[PDB]
Amino acid sequence: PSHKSFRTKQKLAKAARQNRPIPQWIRLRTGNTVH
Amino acid sequence: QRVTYRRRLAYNTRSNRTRIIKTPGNNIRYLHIKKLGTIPRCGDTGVPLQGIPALRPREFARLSHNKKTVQRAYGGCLSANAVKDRIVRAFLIEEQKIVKQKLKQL
Amino acid sequence: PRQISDIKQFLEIARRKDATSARIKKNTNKDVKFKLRCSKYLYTLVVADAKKAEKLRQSLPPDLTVTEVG
Amino acid sequence: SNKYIIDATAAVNDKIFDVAAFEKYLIDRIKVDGKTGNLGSSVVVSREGSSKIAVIAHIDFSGRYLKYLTKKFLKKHSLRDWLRVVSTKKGVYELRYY
RNA sequence: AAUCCGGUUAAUAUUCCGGAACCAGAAGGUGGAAUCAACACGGCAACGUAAAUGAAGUUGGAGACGUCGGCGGGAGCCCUGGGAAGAGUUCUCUUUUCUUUUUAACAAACCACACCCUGAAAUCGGUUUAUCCGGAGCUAGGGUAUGGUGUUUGGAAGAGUUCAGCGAUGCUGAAUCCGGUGCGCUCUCGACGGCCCUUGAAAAUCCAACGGAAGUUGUUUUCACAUCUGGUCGUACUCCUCCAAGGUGCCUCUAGUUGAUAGAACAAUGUAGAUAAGGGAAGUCGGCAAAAUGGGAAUUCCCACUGUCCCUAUCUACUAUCUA
Repeated sequence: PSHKSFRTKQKLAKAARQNRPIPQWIRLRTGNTVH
Repeated sequence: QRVTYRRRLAYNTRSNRTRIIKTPGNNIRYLHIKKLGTIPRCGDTGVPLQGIPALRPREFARLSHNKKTVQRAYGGCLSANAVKDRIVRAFLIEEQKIVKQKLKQL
Repeated sequence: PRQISDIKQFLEIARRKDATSARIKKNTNKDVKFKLRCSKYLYTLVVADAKKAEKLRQSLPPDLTVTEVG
Repeated sequence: SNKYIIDATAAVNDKIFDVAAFEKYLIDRIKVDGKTGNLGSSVVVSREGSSKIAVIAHIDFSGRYLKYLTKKFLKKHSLRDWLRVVSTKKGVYELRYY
């Protein structure tokens, strides 16, 4: 909805930003994983 | 043209009261008008009093004293007839008591 | 907005330190609308006599910022 | 009373229409009360000079009529592409090219 | 308690920009008002006004109250006469065809149901669309208040729109008008009349009254004006409920789509919809479905009707088929 608590805005933003491509240089430092 | 409500308070109710006006830009607009004021009512009889503007409760503070009361005993609280009835009844009761006390003392 | 018909009063309001700017409007009916901007109200004076408008114009204090047709 | 003037300076310069033509056509098409030549005293079409079409009327006479009537001969000669009628002023109508 | 208009974005607006307001609280100041006759005067009255102290204690009002019907008022929309502008149509006819023609919040002055005064009434008067009230004081006359509204402005043309041009998007012209209206639709207000019975929430909040504590320098002032401030959170976008044009179940304007995997062929099949000579329920357990209009008389009979049947035939779309 619209009348959303501010914690929800942080909660929604973090959940969405988890779906983000893992950087190329990240792989170059041995190993980094998903999920 | 079909017009939408300015607010987002869906399910229009008693509070949602609007007026259609034409703007200088040639647009029909909803203007929300607050409910009309209520004139004070007499305590004894209940008829609205005479000489008091019919405005909102919060608004009444802005008025001056003379604009909220009438220059008479119980002015702004009781009607003129109610005041007359109150005065004559009080005097007759007092006289009825004074004769009753006179009868008992003799 | 307040419409003022008393010219002297318009002068006194102008002399008041609250007044910031004044506007002169030339209408098609040859009226001059002296719109004086104050803190709370925009005081307008419509003068029908043309020479009255000019004699009004420099009687305004020089510190006040008068402006041409808006 | 009220006056209507149709400019014709451009027509005279470009020979699109001569003054005698506006004379003849306004006479035989002024449907004053539905009849041509019924102008009488109330309406007087007195064009002055070889550039003007002037009408003095004692009753209402919509300038929209004169535009419609001026469009008559304009279409007949088929110069509507090169010539149209506009309003310079209240009751004043003139002829524009491209 | 209190906000409107115009403009602005690729995407946000009653939030932003421009302009114009409003509310609430806060202090002093300025000016005005009242008093050693202690807290104002006027009017028969309803009540009026720039002000005109009010402790404790005691009350009253607003908030705050069902439903239905008709009438009246206003606004917007719809209808329409002209005026103007442009675009049409036009051999001729057609003063004609189509489209547009704006004023916000807010602030000013003025503009009509309850009550008062004179009055004493039936020969009953006044009066609703709907007979309601009147010695518990009618009609009539003069007032008081409530102003639903309307008038004139301000705001405000400087804005917006539409036409013409001339030259970063600027500049310059004009017009943006006068009506009429109706059981019209939408919304709201006033005045009634019923039905109630179920005689129709609460609180915050604001106001007033009774009450009379206290009190030359002062005291008060709910009067006018200036000055300041207004946090926190929601706001993008998607969709039980809102807005809902005209004309005669159809058509159209505004607006929105042209997407739903496509193409080619049209045999047989199936579905659907039709027409059919002569007969007319002979079909089947049977007038099931169609056409008739279904009808009449006691499930039956009579009459009518028809592809149900003899006996099927033809057409159409889709299906079905093949292709990507």
